[PDB]
Amino acid sequence: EPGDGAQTWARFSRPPAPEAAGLFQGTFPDGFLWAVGSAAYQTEGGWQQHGKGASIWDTFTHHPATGDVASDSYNNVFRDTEALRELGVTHYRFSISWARVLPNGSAGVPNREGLRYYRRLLERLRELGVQPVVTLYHWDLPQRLQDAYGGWANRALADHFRDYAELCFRHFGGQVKYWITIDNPYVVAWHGYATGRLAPGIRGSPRLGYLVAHNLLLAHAKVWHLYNTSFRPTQGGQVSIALSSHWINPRRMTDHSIKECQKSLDFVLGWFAKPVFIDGDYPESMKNNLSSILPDFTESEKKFIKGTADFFALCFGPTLSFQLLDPHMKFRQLESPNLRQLLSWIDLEFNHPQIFIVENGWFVSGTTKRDDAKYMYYLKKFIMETLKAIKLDGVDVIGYTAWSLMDGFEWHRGYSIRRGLFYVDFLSQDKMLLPKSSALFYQKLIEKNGFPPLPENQPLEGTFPCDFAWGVVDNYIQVAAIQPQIALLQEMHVTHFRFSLDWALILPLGNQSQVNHTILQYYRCMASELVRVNITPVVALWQPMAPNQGLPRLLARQGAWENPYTALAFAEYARLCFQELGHHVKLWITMNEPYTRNMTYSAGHNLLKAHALAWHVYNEKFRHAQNGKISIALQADWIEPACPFSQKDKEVAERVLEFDIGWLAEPIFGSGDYPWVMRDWLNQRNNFLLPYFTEDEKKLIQGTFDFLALSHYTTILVDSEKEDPIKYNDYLEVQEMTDITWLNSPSQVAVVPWGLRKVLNWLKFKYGDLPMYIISNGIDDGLHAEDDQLRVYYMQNYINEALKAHILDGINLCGYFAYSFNDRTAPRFGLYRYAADQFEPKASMKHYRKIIDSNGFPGP
Repeated sequence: EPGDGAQTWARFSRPPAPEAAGLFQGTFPDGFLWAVGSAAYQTEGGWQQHGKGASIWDTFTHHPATGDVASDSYNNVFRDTEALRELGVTHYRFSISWARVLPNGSAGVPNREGLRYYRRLLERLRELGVQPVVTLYHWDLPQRLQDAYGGWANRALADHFRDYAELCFRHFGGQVKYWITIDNPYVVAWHGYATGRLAPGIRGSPRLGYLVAHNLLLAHAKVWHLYNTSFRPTQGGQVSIALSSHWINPRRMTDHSIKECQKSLDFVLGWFAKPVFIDGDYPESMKNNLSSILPDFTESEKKFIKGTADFFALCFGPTLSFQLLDPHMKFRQLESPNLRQLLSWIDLEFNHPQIFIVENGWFVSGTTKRDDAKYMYYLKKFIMETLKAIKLDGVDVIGYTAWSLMDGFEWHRGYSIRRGLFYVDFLSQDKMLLPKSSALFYQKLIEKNGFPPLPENQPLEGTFPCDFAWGVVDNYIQVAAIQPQIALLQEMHVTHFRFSLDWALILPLGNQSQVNHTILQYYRCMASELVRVNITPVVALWQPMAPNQGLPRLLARQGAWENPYTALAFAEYARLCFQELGHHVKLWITMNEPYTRNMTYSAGHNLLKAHALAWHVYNEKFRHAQNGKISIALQADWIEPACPFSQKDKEVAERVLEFDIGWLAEPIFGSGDYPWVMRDWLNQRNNFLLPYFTEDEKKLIQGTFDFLALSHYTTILVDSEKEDPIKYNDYLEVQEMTDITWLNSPSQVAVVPWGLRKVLNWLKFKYGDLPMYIISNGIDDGLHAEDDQLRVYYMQNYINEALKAHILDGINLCGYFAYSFNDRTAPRFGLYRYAADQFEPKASMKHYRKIIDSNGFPGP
């Protein structure tokens, strides 16, 4: 039944749960299928070899490189199988050219040489354990069937699609269980003819496009009704139709807007799917808007085409998603590359048929050849949304396919676009195939039957170690208002309430001659009261986000940090906080997470010297009088390699890390000098301005740390190869990118439960064993109807993974902290929303309450 598909937009406009939206678990059921796709003109190549016929794409290549110099795959059977053997995929998807055996204008003499290759390939796949998913038509047309017949506009070409089908089953035998008749009819019909961007035609009114699609639709009718009358008795496989569709989201979620969106699918998906599953008639939407330029069915052929399919085959990728697609049936609507909310629409619309995706993938630029980091994570979110569909949607998905096993030609963007699973160079006479990152991920996906629970992924029971530090973070506290915090902090069971002082406000001019003691006595009273209610707060001095970098106006216009003297200026302020506020503090932070990519190198040497002078003073003059521990807090956003099995990502992983974490840590934590990798990189590229450490200065920096205040907000990726000339750092040879399969914030801040684990272990390996902290970790709001969805997963899994280091590996911990307990001082980040000039506990507050009072998961 039709019309019922309008519910899928509202059904998936409100995600029932982030766990369903994330789906970090689950496995595919027994019998689920896997295959890898390829195109006829993308990879095969050659047009006189062994008797191959000419193609329309040959003419299109001359005047809009060429498919005559493709990756030499027409007679070798071990080149692709070697890629198949590594993949180990149970099925393989490809296409057969129309002109290979019948290039004549009347289906002339078949060429046995082309048959011998495909018989060889079919026999090879059986031995390895691979079965084919073949398509008899992939955007190709014979030349001699074009000039005489004048393109797909003529009806007689549908007859030529039938006799060729008579040999498709016979020549390839009965082994081929699955079949696709025509792939992506829409782009062949409209963009193939009307716009002329594709192989045939030079220009055409939309009048030709509707007729061409109509003839192609009957071509499906021609090929099915042959199968059930001549082949199925000696068979039992299924033949289906693949339709290319793109999801559409409403602009304003309006009844007429969703009607347009529902109508929009009908011009792309319902153009052929409507009369092949449900009733054999064209959609009523076209009959209204399109007056008479759309050909209509007759009564005899309406029944001839009704229900001519067994399962729905689906298409996605760069074919018509944010790519070649006519603006007219866009209906001024946005595009979204989603599978979970499109697979449901097909299941409800067409009376619940089985689904088998035939073409799906994404593309990378032509410059990248080794690390196709873009294609890996685009591919994985696709295999996410099928698992979300089978489990959380009830739609039966029988298999999945990955596009572009081998690189080829994109038919409109030239060779500037690469998509193959295995990269082949353009300067090789042998066209040797090499493994890629995507193939490695696909290698470790089938043998695991999906994404089964893992010891790291599966939560592990544990108990919190005693004397575990706690507290919330507010580094923008405004200096009358003491009571609301302590009342809220006491309910929070805080032990070390983390905050700062806003040093710029501490000293109006940066000198001790004058100072406003009103804000100085603010901290003394609040810290002492916190001790009465059992809080020993965390103190911070300097902040990275400030117009003047936290320095007064006088101290900001004269080399704010480049001045050698301003280190002494920070030194007097160090005594200022220690001489009065040091009695009620046990845990100290001086440089609260400086940003480590914009800050100048030359002034960076100053910052490392400032801590050394500051740490010595409190140690040799105040540590004995008042006991305490003083160390530093550094930005430690984990840099995970994009491909875990790629060595090049590993070396560049430290370079961004070392300039971020090691630049302000190696002089402090390590031997006392800069990391080796950052010293060589400056020397190798003949670019250097970073000063060295003198012998007297080296001993100052080293050893001035007691604890380690790791900061971890997210887990960003690293990429060595340049992808775009805008967001790839030439100086570091590092491309920043974020995995999008993760639960992403509305501000595009990812959540990674395992990201805290690796950085926790990594810092111990370089800097030895020491009492480590986690000083900064938090997430924003999200899903603005119940703001607990992203945070019920954030803090539950982050702290659980944090204890996994203690139980499994053995990295020592002493405290865990949460960021921005309120939203007034941190937009979008708050736990207590600032609504109606009041702070209220968002339901995740109980979630954070339970773990704190219970002190970890209650063990057996």
